[PDB]
Amino acid sequence: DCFRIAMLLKELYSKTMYTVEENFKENGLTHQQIIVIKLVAHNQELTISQLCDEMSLAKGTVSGIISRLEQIGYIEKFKKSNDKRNTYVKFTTTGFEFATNFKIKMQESFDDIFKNCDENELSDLVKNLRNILAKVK
Amino acid sequence: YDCFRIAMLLKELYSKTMYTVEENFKENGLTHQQIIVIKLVAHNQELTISQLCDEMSLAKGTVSGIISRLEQIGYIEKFKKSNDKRNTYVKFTTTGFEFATNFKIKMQESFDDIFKNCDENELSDLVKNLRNILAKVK
Repeated sequence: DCFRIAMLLKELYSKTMYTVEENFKENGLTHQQIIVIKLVAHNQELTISQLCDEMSLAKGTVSGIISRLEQIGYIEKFKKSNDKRNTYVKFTTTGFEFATNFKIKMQESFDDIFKNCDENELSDLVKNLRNILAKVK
Repeated sequence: YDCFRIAMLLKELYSKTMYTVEENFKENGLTHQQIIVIKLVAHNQELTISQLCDEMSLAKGTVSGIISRLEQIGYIEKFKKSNDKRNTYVKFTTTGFEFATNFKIKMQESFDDIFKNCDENELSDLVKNLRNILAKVK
């Protein structure tokens, strides 16, 4: 019933993330890491808490993704003096360089899957998703 | 909407479903991945490792991991058929079948739950839209 829906969501999502893993394997970056880079590029900086909500992951998972991305030197963690509560992430110079150079390829990587669709279907899908998500609470 | 934001919506909705499932079965120390396997085996009776990968959209080594734990907890038996050189099958043990029976209802309601304030028609078009998009994907 609603089990089928969970499975289809998973299937469509994974197909997306698989083409992204494939396109950046060469660069030594996971699809999760590409996600963060995209989100940091778009926002400049984000709290761990915001990354959790953008990626729909638990704080534990996010903290690991960030530490491994920091170890590769693409992002840095920091705390603003006016806020002892949150930790923040932003790019390093290497990260900025990455996100500039691969803006298109990143954008293309997420798009590849939906080449054959018309905005007809996609708009339909997005409306359904937003409708349903809106009613989850 | 770029495609990035669709992916993130798909994930958001998936992740809510799975969080509820984990919560409903945390008492039994069963993960949501395990519940997914148990549901699939209960409907199908027997499944190959390839079929489960395809149904769950996971890599083989991931599925082998989940199955190994269900084996360790005694709910699943993994086996070959003499006639089949290619595949590896899984099915319930007596204990697994018993858990599947006594919690069939609780499993269906763990998935159904977060979609309660939704008309059968809202759910129904989602499903046609996903399937149609998936068909176009290849």
